[PDB]
Amino acid sequence: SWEVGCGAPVPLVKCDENSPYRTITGDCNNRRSPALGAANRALARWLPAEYEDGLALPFGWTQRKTRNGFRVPLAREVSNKIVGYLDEEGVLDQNRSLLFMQWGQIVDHDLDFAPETELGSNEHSKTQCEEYCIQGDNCFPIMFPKNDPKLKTQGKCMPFFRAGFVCPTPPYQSLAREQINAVTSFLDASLVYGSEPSLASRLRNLSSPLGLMAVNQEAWDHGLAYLPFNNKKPSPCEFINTTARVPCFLAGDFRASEQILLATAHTLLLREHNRLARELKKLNPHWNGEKLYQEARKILGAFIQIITFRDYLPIVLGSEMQKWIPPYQGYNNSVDPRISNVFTFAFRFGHMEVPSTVSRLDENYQPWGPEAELPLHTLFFNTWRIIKDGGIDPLVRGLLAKKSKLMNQDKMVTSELRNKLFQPTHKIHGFDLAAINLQRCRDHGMPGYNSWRGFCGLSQPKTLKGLQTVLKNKILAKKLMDLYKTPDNIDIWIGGNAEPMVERGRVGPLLACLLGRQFQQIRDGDRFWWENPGVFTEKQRDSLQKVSFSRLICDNTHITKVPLHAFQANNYPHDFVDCSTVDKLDLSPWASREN
Ligand code: HEM
Ligand SMILES: *[C@@H]1O[C@H](CO)[C@@H](O[C@@H]2O[C@H](CO)[C@@H](O)[C@H](O)[C@H]2NC(C)=O)[C@H](O)[C@H]1NC(C)=O
Ligand SMILES: *[C@@H]1O[C@H](CO)[C@@H](O)[C@H](O)[C@H]1NC(C)=O
Ligand SMILES: *[C@@H]1O[C@H](CO)[C@@H](O)[C@H](O)[C@H]1NC(C)=O
Ligand SMILES: *[C@@H]1O[C@H](CO)[C@@H](O)[C@H](O)[C@H]1NC(C)=O
Ligand SMILES: [Ca+2]
Ligand SMILES: [Cl-]
Ligand SMILES: [K+]
Ligand SMILES: [Zn+2]
Ligand SMILES: [Zn+2]
Repeated sequence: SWEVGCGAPVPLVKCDENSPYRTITGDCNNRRSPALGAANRALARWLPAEYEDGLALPFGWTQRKTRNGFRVPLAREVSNKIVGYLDEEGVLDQNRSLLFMQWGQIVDHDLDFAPETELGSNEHSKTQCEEYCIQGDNCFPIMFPKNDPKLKTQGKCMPFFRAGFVCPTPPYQSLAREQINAVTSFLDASLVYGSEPSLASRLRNLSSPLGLMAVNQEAWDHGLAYLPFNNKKPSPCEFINTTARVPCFLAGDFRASEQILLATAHTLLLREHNRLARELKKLNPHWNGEKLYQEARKILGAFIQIITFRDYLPIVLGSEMQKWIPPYQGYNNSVDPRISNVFTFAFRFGHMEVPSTVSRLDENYQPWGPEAELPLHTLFFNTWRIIKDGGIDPLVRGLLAKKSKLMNQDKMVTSELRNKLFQPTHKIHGFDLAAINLQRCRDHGMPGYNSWRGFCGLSQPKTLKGLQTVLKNKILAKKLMDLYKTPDNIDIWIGGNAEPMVERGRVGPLLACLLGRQFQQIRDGDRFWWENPGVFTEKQRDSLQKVSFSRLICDNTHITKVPLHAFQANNYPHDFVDCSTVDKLDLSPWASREN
């Protein structure tokens, strides 16, 4: 509320109700309500927003005001007391590859983005936020608690800007502030193609009628394509090494260069689109560039859907997968396809799955040169290590043969993210993702832990002893009670991630319910779901069933040895097979003549 920094460009389109292709914006998916799931609309509210003043001020804004008669603890203080840890020894997930973590961030970026208020460029506002730590309007700074080492080294706060929100509309009657989702709620490879028509065009190769995506013209990975550079200045990717001066990539998603392995996955996905386009041109020489672009985009979309639902969700949801995502029963136009506000916090479980280092491995999956293993923080907004230090293959090998961090109640978020995060506007490896997540929960008017437990039909702990029983952890429950005083005030991000994981899963009960419900809606509410009859032919669906991440790697790198099950922990060579033994995508069912 209070209009400073609101709204988004929602362009009005007339719907082609008979197109066999998704729109870029996600409009026209639901025929009765064409905006359901589209980009640049409010996140859905599963529960009503909870603000300090009932409208827009987050809990923790006014020093006098309590939440249920208790002060809310500082975000940085929750992080210091509970989220940090020293010893990286034995922290690794023994049955999840690093690809497990990385695929999570990919799916998340496809589904939701809540961009920070653009106070504008040229800002004295940025100055009063970063330099003077002054709370007001969109500046909601993360204040350091007493004894914080960052007090001695950085200043009084980390700067923090409130998320974008819907503009008050001409009734202008009093409503709770609603944050915007800038990407399509559909699992539709929007992170490759864009959620905005203008960027979608700019990303395409329109010089040739071959339906390709634009590729870098200054740099090649032993003949394989790189994403184009984003030429917008100043560049955070240039800032982290001004000698090398390699800019950030330009992708369908603003966040693609945030860390080197995300950039890697974006590169693999772009290569696959061009491979699909080239193969379809061979099968159908009469097909034009639009047709080729849309058909490759339509396949890559299904690829993301199949990998997510067949390979990823089962090993996240474990025993709860069947309860929340039973067998598909066809498209239901009454299901809400939109991403909920709470989901964008629930999926941040992945921040406890990121380890402290990244490795480049050689063709024998051995340490690649003398600086093989690098600290994660050196790789935020880092494109020069790809362009000028061996391409993506050595990073992709590390994705296969290295492990995700395991979530640990005593070891939650590696110091690489908790103390050394780099933000694209700022100059320091000095931010705390855990403190930002907690601040952001409050920014977004999140109901509290016991609110969501109830939403999920779970018991709502009210005492120390009750919380100890939910967490199966005496000390964690005590630290939480000392900070929050009531489990009612525990911010959903820490509350959900504190719970011991469900059987065969990587999240606890509350997160299994919130994620499960959302992924059920993402499938059932999507008119272009790959299994919805008439989206693909039956023969095309038989072809699609054989896709794998292992094949993506074989088709789009010079790696010739890969595991069959890329998401579990895999050791070279015992667990790796030659690419020739891995099922391919049979494209003959897309062959199209007139006779
Ligand atoms: C750097 C960051 C990562 C890795 C080194 C990382 C990783 C993940 C994984 C693995 C996720 C899911 C399985 C995931 C989800 C979401 N993230 Fe997170 N992430 C890194 C950095 C960030 C930053 C910075 C943000 C924004 C924080 C803010 O509130 O201001 C962030 C957010 C999210 C998020 C909300 C929507 C989005 O931007 O993705 C997730 C669902 N991540 N990350
Ligand atoms: C757009 O597509 C065209 C045609 O495929 C690309 O052009 C060629 O690029 C390759 C690699 O640079 C060369 O080996 C060919 O000799 C080029 N052919 C022509 C017609 O010039 C072009 O580079 C693509 N553009 C972008 C930005 O990706
Ligand atoms: C790793 O997880 C997968 C889950 O589908 C399972 O098939 C495999 O046997 C597991 N390995 C373990 C638990 O060591
Ligand atoms: C910057 O990149 C160059 C090569 O371009 C390398 O030799 C140097 O170590 C890098 N510097 C930093 C600050 O990482
Ligand atoms: C479709 O959606 C609505 C709301 O989710 C639900 O009441 C109904 O049972 C569903 N119908 C079918 C046919 O699955
Ligand atoms: Ca999407
Ligand atoms: Cl919500
Ligand atoms: K992110
Ligand atoms: Zn090569
Ligand atoms: Zn700064």
